Amino acid sequence: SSILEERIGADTSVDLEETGRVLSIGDGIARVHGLRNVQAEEMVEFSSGLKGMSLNLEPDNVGVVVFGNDKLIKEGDIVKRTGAIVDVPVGDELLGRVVDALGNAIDGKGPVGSKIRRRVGLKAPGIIPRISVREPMQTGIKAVDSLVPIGRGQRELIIGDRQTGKTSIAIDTIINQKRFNDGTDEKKKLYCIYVAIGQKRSTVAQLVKRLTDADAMKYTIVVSATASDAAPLQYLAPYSGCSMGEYFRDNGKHALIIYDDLSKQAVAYRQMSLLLRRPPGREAYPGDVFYLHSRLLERAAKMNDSFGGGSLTALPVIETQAGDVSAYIPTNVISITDGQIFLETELFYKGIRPAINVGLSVSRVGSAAQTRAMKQVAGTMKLELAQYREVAAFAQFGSDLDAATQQLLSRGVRLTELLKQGQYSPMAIEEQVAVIYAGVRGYLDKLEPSKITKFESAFLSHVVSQHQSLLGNIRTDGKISEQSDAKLKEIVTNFLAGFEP
Amino acid sequence: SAAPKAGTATGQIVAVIGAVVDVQFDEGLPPILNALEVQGRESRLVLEVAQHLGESTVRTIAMDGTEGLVRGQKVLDSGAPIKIPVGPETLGRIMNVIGEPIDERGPIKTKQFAPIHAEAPEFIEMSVEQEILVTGIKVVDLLAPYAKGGKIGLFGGAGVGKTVLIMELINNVAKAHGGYSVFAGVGERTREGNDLYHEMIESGVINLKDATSKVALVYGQMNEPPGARARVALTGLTVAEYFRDQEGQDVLLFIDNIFRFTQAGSEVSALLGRIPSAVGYQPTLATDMGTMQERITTTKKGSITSVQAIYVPADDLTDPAPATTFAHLDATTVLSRAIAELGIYPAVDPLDSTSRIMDPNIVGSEHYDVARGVQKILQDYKSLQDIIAILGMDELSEEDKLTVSRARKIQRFLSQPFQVAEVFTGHMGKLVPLKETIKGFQQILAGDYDHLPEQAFYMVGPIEEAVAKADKLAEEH
Amino acid sequence: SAAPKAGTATGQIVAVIGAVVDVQFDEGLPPILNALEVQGRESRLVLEVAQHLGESTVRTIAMDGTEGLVRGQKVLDSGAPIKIPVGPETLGRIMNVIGEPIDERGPIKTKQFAPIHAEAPEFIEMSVEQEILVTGIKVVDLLAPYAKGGKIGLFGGAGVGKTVLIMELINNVAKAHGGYSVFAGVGERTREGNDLYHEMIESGVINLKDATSKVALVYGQMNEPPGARARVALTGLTVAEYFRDQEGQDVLLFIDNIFRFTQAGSEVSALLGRIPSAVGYQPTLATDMGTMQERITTTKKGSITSVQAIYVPADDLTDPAPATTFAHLDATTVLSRAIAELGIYPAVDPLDSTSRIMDPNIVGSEHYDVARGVQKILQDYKSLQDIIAILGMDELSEEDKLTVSRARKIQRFLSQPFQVAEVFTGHMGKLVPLKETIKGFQQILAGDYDHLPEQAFYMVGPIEEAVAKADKLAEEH
Ligand SMILES: Nc1ncnc2c1ncn2[C@@H]1O[C@H](COP(=O)(O)OP(=O)(O)OP(=O)(O)O)[C@@H](O)[C@H]1O
Ligand SMILES: Nc1ncnc2c1ncn2[C@@H]1O[C@H](COP(=O)(O)OP(=O)(O)O)[C@@H](O)[C@H]1O
Ligand SMILES: Nc1ncnc2c1ncn2[C@@H]1O[C@H](COP(=O)(O)OP(=O)(O)O)[C@@H](O)[C@H]1O
Ligand SMILES: [Mg+2]
Repeated sequence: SSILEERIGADTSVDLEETGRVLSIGDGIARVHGLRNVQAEEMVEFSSGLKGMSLNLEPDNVGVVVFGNDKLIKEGDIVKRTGAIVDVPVGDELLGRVVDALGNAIDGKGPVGSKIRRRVGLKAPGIIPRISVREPMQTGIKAVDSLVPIGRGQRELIIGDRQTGKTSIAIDTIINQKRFNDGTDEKKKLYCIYVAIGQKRSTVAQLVKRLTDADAMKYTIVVSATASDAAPLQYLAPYSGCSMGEYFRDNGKHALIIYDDLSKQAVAYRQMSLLLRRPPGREAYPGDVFYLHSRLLERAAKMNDSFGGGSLTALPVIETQAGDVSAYIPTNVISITDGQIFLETELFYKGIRPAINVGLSVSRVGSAAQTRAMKQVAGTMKLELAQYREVAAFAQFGSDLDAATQQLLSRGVRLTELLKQGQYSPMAIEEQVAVIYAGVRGYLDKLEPSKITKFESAFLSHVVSQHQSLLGNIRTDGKISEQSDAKLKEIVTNFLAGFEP
Repeated sequence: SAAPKAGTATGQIVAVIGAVVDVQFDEGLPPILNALEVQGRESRLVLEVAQHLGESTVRTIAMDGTEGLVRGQKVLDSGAPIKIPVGPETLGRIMNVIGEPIDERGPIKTKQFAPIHAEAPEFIEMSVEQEILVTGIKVVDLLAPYAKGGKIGLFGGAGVGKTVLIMELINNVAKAHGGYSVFAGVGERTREGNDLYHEMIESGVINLKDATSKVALVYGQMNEPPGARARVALTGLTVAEYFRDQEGQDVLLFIDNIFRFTQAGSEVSALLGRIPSAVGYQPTLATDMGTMQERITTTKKGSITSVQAIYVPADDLTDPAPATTFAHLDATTVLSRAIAELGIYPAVDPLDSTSRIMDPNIVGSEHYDVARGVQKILQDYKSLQDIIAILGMDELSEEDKLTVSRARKIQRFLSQPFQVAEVFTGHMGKLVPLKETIKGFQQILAGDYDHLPEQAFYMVGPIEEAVAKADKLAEEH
Repeated sequence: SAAPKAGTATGQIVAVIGAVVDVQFDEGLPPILNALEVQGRESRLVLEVAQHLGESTVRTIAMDGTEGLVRGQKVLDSGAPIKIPVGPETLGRIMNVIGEPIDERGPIKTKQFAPIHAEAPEFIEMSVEQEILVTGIKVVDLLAPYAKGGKIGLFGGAGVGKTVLIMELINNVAKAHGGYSVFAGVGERTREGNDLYHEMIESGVINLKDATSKVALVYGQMNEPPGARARVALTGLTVAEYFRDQEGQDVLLFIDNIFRFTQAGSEVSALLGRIPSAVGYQPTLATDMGTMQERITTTKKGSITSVQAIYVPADDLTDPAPATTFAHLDATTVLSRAIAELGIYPAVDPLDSTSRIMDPNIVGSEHYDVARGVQKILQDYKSLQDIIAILGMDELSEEDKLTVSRARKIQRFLSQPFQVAEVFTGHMGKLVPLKETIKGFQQILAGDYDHLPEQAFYMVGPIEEAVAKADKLAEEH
């Protein structure tokens, strides 16, 4: 795209073949005239130096979705061609930054002139490039990892009602990558692409800064489609961060992408189309509400050595309305993603945080993610609670029944105080192996709970204070040792009487 | 500057249909968002441009009655959004949805006027600094806390909270607070708007004599078309802004219903040539509650301790109206109609009243723990109250029967009647900034103090009163 | 033969709008259903004609990304529906929604290719002969039986059964069965599609070396537009067909969701110029689930022991999607989410899992009686579990308290975990083709054997294990 010498552009617009003069416009859907050679998606140029992508090529107009509020775009604005389907910037450069949602930086840290772009319209690889999700990804959220193990190269949907923890979790899952982003094993690393869709730009600055406090921002890329941004930005954003990680999922490296509020993009998608006059379907959602959240997730895939060995794990965040997880959009999104961590506001305050509803959630990918560690411990944990939903909701009125049945219920209450992860700090996998493991191997149990949290906090200090070996056995063998079991046993048993006279 | 081209910025009204007046300019097409001027008038008829329909014709959203409009009437193109007089020279005064003085005390002599459509604070304008701000109101203060530059929001249908709590907060706040104050009443009653004026006179806040007025009154309500209820909340916002920015102060801002910015769309969308959506709404509600609410925020130049209110159509939180808004309120309070029955006032409910400033670092480890424990006991409480025992308490399991004393008393301790409800029974307007919240409430959950004859501790919060009421209503022999 | 007239069968794209590309031919208007060829391309872009709009212009439903399409691009008229290479020379291989090799092992050298749009078996093609076929799966086999040339269909929302049971049946079936096998994954995950490939390698089924492949892999999923998910299930069907007809064999056919043939309409109807319907859908869902499903049937030339899966949008059976489909499945299994909680797996429910081959002549008088009696006791069970006693069992009426032992144990006996769930707890993948179903289950309902400590018989079906578990978990002294 170019112009001439003789003032401000001189020669360009003169031909409706490569340009076009706006016919109508309102609510950012410039029905541009001309633009004959426009392609079905080549983002175009308005007179007010503004981006928009030709979305409806038609017999006597192109119907363009305008990027950003209206004001300047006005009936007659010359429109220029940028022959290139919806593409955005990418590369290692964007590391340690925060940009809008189309590429360019926002955090006043200057330019990030990239030299390797990446279209967003890319098709998901396939049966062949992908292999098997092995080499998990440690969140650091005990309750998550041990219970609901995330694998690399997969989509783990984290659903939760308003104020339930959907972002703390994603902020701890990303924070955990700390140690590795400067450690030894380069393959045992992780780059993150935190996307924000809808959110007030100050909630996003709460995160950029917060992450920056733990230096996390140093090994992460964050992008925003915050309220101000016209619905399209809130629409193109996920498809932008997807292309961010794909650098890594196509270059050996790996990534953890958090799509913050696909549902908020749900609210923000139906807009762009309705205004395009594309016949609405269910609750406004444009018919292709599936192809909207399928087409995307389907890009976070596991990569085979023959294709790269890289990956891209993607946890799409979803708004639970009062508890219903089966609403149109949630169905749409849970009918694709493998593994959905449910976060229940309904529980939260009870102390039951993260608050994950076993039964209406799964890891799906199977035991593959949970390393030999969890397959040695966590193997019982989640399904222990599955049917337990009954006895936990039954014991409250039990009497002349199976006397000793009390055991299966006792393994719940006690365990609960340990399964409730919650703090601005992740517990490394070998630490998860320390505390939670002790539980599955009924040792703490019988003791009157409550003080259990004192354990899950102190036990750690106790470890690094006089038990730095045990964890290392995990870094040697990679499982709980017959020897180490004996030792940890000799440490937790002491805690029974650690508060017992 | 507001000046057109060397060609007519005059358009002849081609079609009036209710709150929508299509206009057609031949030598000066006026931009989306531009405030327009109806000639031939007997008053002030500004039609805000909205779309650029083609055939050299805009499409404006009328700011007041379209009555008597005529197909051919000249419409004047100003050259800028509806711009109100922003400054100190508008405090104490009352402004309508265009900057016209509505309190009747004449011209608003001002140095300039800010456009009501301005680019919001960017991302590097923001400020993480979340400094606390006490309201001295049980749930509303302790439970779901507030904060400087924060965002309040109350959720109840028709009459349960909102206006009342906005006056309440006005008491516990508006009266004593450095900097200024603003109140943009959107949609809601003109009655309250008048009293509020007079109450603001009787109490000094608004002084017609000296020049000791800290508040500003921007109004745009019910007896008006939607194009005015749409922007009124904007002006009362274009107001809080200039006080923070160009006059670096920590303003506040009371919006009697901010979602009235949405009913306006529910009344102008489809009639603008749009395809409906959620319940009918608009393919915009999102960016709307967005674009605007992304204005009443702090910055590296000043803070806006704003306060808003959001209605609950058909008593349905399931409406994309109170909902979509949630993601903006730095404090929640969904008041239950099912609660009003129980008397519990304010009707702030024990689950749907979140926050983004409730960590043990700012609100407290002890306090946040008892809060968690209050709601914890409250949850299994919500179940037990019906499930298992089936309505009638007693039964068995003193563990939850404990809940029937604890949680119950808790609901009471949190049912702070306060000053604003003085007109129903002149009751003890309980409040007090924390102070003796320690010991008292803590006792209940643990079991300390809890046991006094249930309802004997209903219309009062501070535990001290339990024994101080036991005398009022006793029982024994 | 695919050859046009002595005039241009080339059309210049006049309008692209998402998954719809209107084309305009001047000297050769190409029929509804014809597979078209986009020129100017950098790949394969077949647009299937759909309507004949007039003004010498068709209207095609695009088979893949419409990205970069241009108003003027030449579209090539082939002269026949999207026709895939049908034959033995496509078993073991993996085909996409057009006949393009997607497993990457190159060209599919074939003698010919069948059209994906063919006249279904007529009425005098049909065959009443309903010969049994055992799956060795409690409910799924005993309760609601299957049959040769039958039709399976599972009903659950997102993750409760379907894919899992399709792999399960693949185990108990796909591995050992004469004739061939097909798997058309529609809509669903690409992950499962890959593993399934590899699992089909690890177990021989798909052998890349010799030529000992009995299955064929036709895929068209999620990362694709609707026009492909629409026909993929068709190709995986155009596949099972030629194996039965022109190669008289008793094929099977696994469709990972066949109603994905409908979501395709929910995504292309209205955008084709149609007036919406049930939830939005299409004035076609009927004939759709019709016309297609009326293909995977037997005949006087061969049988197709097909297997499908149908999703449950919004967890609503009340959706005309799982529903309209019911009338096609020769076996039902509506898996309950409310069941998943209870663990009961597969989640096949005790009421909504019918059949058209459950008469005492084929399934059994004894067995069908206990089935009836299982559900009988189960019905008043569904009521008693809540009605009368109110949640808590015990109470009175040992008649129904009997139900609390019988029906309960019954639910367990039917909760066969099986092999496919090996990834959650590596549990005893119970199965076995009937064999010792006699005595065991019969005992329960009559009262024989029934009494062992309730949940002591939960994660296992065969009664023998009750005492064989009593040792695992005992109780007495
Ligand atoms: N680990 C934790 N344990 C207990 N409470 C937590 C924990 N992490 C966060 N919280 C607090 O609980 C709330 C949950 O996080 P967050 O606010 O991001 O939730 P959300 O579900 O993403 O919703 P939204 O961001 O829209 O409010 C916040 O106030 C948060 O700071
Ligand atoms: N502080 C209060 N205490 C008790 N009841 C109240 C209080 N405020 C309002 N109410 C009840 O709510 C009714 C109207 O609700 P109100 O809060 O005044 O509506 P809104 O504030 O939305 O305009 C009252 O007339 C009264 O029954
Ligand atoms: N055989 C089974 N036994 C127990 N639970 C199962 C079984 N199959 C699936 N599930 C449960 O269902 C969840 C997902 O459902 P699944 O059947 O795999 O979905 P679909 O088959 O529709 O793709 C699992 O992750 C698990 O909790
Ligand atoms: Mg959040």
